[PDB]
Amino acid sequence: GAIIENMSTKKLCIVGGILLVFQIIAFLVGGLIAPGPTTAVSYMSVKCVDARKNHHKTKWFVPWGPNHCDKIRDIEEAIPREIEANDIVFSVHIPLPHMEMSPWFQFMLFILQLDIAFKLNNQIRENAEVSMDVSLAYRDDAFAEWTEMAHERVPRKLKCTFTSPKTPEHEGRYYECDVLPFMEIGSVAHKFYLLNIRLPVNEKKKINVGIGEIKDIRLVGIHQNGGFTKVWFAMKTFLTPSIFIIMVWYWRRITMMSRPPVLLEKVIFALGISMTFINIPVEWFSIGFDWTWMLLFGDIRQGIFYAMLLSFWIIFCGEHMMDQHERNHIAGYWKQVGPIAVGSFCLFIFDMCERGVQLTNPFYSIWTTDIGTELAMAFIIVAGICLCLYFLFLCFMVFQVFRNISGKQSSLPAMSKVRRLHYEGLIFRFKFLMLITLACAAMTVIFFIVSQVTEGHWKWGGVTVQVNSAFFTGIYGMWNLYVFALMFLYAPS
Amino acid sequence: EPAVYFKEQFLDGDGWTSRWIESKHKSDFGKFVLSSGKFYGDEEKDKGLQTSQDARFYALSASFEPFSNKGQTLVVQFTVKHEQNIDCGGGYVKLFPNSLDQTDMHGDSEYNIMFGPDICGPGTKKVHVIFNYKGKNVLINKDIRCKDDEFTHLYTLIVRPDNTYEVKIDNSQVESGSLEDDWDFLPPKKDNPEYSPDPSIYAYDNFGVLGLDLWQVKSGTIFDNFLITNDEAYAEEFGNETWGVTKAAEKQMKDKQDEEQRLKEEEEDKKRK
Amino acid sequence: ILCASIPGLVPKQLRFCRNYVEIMPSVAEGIKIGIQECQHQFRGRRWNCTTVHDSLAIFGPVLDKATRESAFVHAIASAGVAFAVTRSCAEGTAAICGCSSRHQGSPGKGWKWGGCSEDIEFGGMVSREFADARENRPDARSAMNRHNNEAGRQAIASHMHLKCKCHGLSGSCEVKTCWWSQPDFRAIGDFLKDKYDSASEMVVEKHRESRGWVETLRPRYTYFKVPTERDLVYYEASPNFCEPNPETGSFGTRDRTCNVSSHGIDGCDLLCCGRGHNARAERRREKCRCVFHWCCYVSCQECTRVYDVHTCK
Ligand SMILES: *[C@@H]1O[C@H](CO)[C@@H](O[C@@H]2O[C@H](CO)[C@@H](O[C@@H]3O[C@H](CO)[C@@H](O)[C@H](O[C@H]4O[C@H](CO)[C@@H](O)[C@H](O)[C@@H]4O[C@H]4O[C@H](CO)[C@@H](O)[C@H](O)[C@@H]4O[C@H]4O[C@H](CO)[C@@H](O)[C@H](O[C@H]5O[C@H](CO)[C@@H](O)[C@H](O)[C@H]5O)[C@@H]4O)[C@@H]3O)[C@H](O)[C@H]2NC(C)=O)[C@H](O)[C@H]1NC(C)=O
Repeated sequence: GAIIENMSTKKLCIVGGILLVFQIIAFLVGGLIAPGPTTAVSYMSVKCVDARKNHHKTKWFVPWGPNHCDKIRDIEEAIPREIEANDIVFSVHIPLPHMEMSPWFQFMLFILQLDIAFKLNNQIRENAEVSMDVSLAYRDDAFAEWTEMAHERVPRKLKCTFTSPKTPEHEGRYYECDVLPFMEIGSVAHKFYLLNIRLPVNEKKKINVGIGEIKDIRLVGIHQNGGFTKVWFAMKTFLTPSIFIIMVWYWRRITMMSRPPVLLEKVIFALGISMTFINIPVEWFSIGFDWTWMLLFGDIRQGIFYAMLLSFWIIFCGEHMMDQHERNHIAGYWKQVGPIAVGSFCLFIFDMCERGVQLTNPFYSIWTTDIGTELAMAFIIVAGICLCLYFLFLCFMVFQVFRNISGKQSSLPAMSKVRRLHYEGLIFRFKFLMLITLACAAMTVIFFIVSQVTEGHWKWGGVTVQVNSAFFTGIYGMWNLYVFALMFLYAPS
Repeated sequence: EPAVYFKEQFLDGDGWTSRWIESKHKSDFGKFVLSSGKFYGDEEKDKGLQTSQDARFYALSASFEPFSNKGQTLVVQFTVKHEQNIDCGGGYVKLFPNSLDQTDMHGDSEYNIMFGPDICGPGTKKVHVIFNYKGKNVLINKDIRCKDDEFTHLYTLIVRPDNTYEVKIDNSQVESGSLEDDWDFLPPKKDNPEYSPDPSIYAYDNFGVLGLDLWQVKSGTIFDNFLITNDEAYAEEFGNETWGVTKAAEKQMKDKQDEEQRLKEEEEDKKRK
Repeated sequence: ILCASIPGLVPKQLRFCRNYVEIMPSVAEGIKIGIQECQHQFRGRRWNCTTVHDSLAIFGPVLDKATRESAFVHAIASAGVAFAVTRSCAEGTAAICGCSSRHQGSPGKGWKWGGCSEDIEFGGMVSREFADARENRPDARSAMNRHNNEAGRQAIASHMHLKCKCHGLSGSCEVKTCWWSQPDFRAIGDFLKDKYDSASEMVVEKHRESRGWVETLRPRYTYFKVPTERDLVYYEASPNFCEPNPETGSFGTRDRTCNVSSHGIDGCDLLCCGRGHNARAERRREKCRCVFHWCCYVSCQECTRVYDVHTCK
């Protein structure tokens, strides 16, 4: 049987100890060294005023520094200057003053929120939509001209409600508008970004008519924190050689046999390839080049591991049915692998329709229109149904195989010595993996729920320990060590 | 000749039960009652349509013979007594075509025309009028003040094919003017290239329903003595015969009730101390 | 101009002005927005944050008294300074506030390594280092001033809503990001108005650790309870606002107007301090029947409408 069937309890114990030491180190690295996953800076947009010269000639408005725009503090100041819509531009400068953005901030999110003011004569219409004429540009040094990156209409729906009674006693109070998503970029590659938002209005077309009275536009810039990416890459540059060593060792130990590998060994190796796909730090090329597709590639690279591991569990449970099958061909697993394959492909199509489309329009988001919303929700629902169906199949398989194990165990003394060792080792080998996998899955879910409710920090003694970053690094270390132990312990003798 | 498009005085006492259809759009609608009120001039000629529940939406309507005012003068008349002296509540009428399913109507139903005093809050006390036109609901430019007290008062509206109108209250004119000069139907003349006149402003294709759908906080007010016709003189003489006959009797009777109240209050103040 | 025209600053405030010179316009904006809210919240209550152009005391002697009105003024001014400084940091006009470090090679908790988290503290920091500086002298007035100022700052600190956005595997919430969102300053106005209606009176006490006297305030714990850093406090009874009296700093209601018809927002029969509740009716001229864009200068037609002037004696 496999090497775990031959390993004495002492050597298995020392292996477990080494694995746990590496586990705790992988938790600490994110806990103490890493600076936490994401920043969230909040900019107030500065209401520049167009000089009316720009009929067709295009120029960019800057909130501060040299050549700052003609500026308005309170939007009411437009009225006695006789300033009108189509002339007020909500300009935003992305790195706050005396700062820079560096490619280590592997992405940018931006989401809007509007300070719409209630007024009895200008309430929001029931299905109002904002039609921003957004344009964005980048620059690389504090004196070069801005060069355009994007210029696109960005319609959005106003989900806004008013909590105070609709009485003239409460005019001027803001609506509680939700955070409408705005833009995502898969890689920062330039030092400064300038962003202009305009709200042109036309009564006949009803573009931006009846959206209420907007006092200010608030824009929140989210990015992966600069030190966390360096910690992540320092971890990946350690895991890559280790997994390559384990892969070459496993491949040699598989090929160097009289018999060809069984299906379990093939799927173990495939899981290894999928994970060494994740470990290879090809993200470390993104700090030099301007590759916008990095986020989509990362998402597909992670999905290929999930859809491989979920299939590995089923293949493992199937390959331990003790009797009446003993077949090795993959085609017998259609009923079980089909659900996860279909779910994975469907969720991949959804992720394409959002993230890959965003490559041509950074402001796109599928949740804007009802057709897109319904299609994306159909894909997500099909994925969820496939996942639940798969999980039911997995629970049924585990129940059936424990049925087989109990039945066979009621007859172990009867057959020969070597066959008795074979079957008892099969029982132990299966139980070991299921206990380890239950421990890892339960621990991952527990630390995931903790990362959802925690503040993001924990004060211990004189130091602060990151919880969110420790979670990411710890779970990544957990499943990497899980794959390592799986490869080592389940190779042939 | 005076065409009686609609008319009612509840002289039968029970004709309301057949002529009016209440809306069942919402289950919590207030229910009207027929009564002459706490003070009146006539026992039966003043027994009108009364609101009875506080803080309710109301929706009552009655159908009438279909007609069109194209090439004809339009007249509407009704009388109201504000028994409770509302601090907020509607006191207006709506007219509808025959397409209105009276079982389902509500405040958002599409009417042809709106007319009546509107009293909600002491800050605004102006008579409310709204005419539908080519998908637009348009309201008056100039203002007309409504009456204050609980006494029974008469209201009347008049529209002419010459695109002119006039408002009659208590059988007396209160306002007159031209439709396109007092409503924002058409774009302003200034020569603006989009401008072109439309004589069809004063008329609608058809009418078949008179409706009373409204909100009130204080109930108690009563509505009576309705008329829809083409003849201004018929409306004037009907208003005289239906309101001038009661004016003096109701005045005297509520005056004597107020005097009785003053006697009772002053003698209670004398006895209490 | 810096730290020269402004007359009333105490030496800590001069040093703060000389160091954080760029912040001072934002502090003036915060004072202005706070005073606007204190005018709005009391536009009926017999006293409506009336300003006087004397420039030595822009409200007159009345707010020097340790009364609930001065309590509200101090609380809303502190909240306004905090809000305006936070907004100005958000606009990016202020280069001083928060983290301002350009580059960090080794782990150094700067921008390029740790991001920025210290920004959200700046409004409270500047408001407390500015407003509380003049209230160091240990009088009962100053103790009340400090408590009310902290109450104003905690009002802003309490109403910051937490909002979250998430991203990850395929847009799922495995990576979640959250930030604090500023509250609308009208909401803080209503909240401080509610606190003003529920302000607690509490009495003065005197003692010192050394040979001398130092003052502190003692709550009226017989019925009510005052939570620290949350509720406004005062120790001087508010004067009657009916008659004009420059000695106490109160201006009469001889020119004020109210909802005379059938009621009064705080009692028209009371706040008018007399009889005669109507003075004129005016044909006000105003824009009407407008197209109403979302912003400004609708350039619409105009008309005149009659309004009743219930100015009362
Ligand atoms: C001075 O003194 C006092 C107190 O000190 C204050 O005066 C009032 O105080 C009270 C207390 O809050 C308030 O008045 C009323 O409060 C009640 C609370 O429930 C409400 O009943 C009432 O609500 C009306 O107005 C609100 C405005 O938000 C509406 O939401 C509500 O639906 C009520 O409006 C209906 O009723 C009005 C009168 O009946 C109609 O004029 C109005 O159009 C609306 O009617 C609808 O329904 C009918 C039939 O169902 C339809 O025909 C209507 O359609 C028409 O209008 C629509 C829309 O324009 C068009 O689409 C359509 O074409 C038309 O046909 C409607 O669909 C009050 O809130 C209030 O505070 C004060 N009253 C006021 C200001 O009027 C005062 O505040 C104090 N202070 C001061 C003055 O400063």
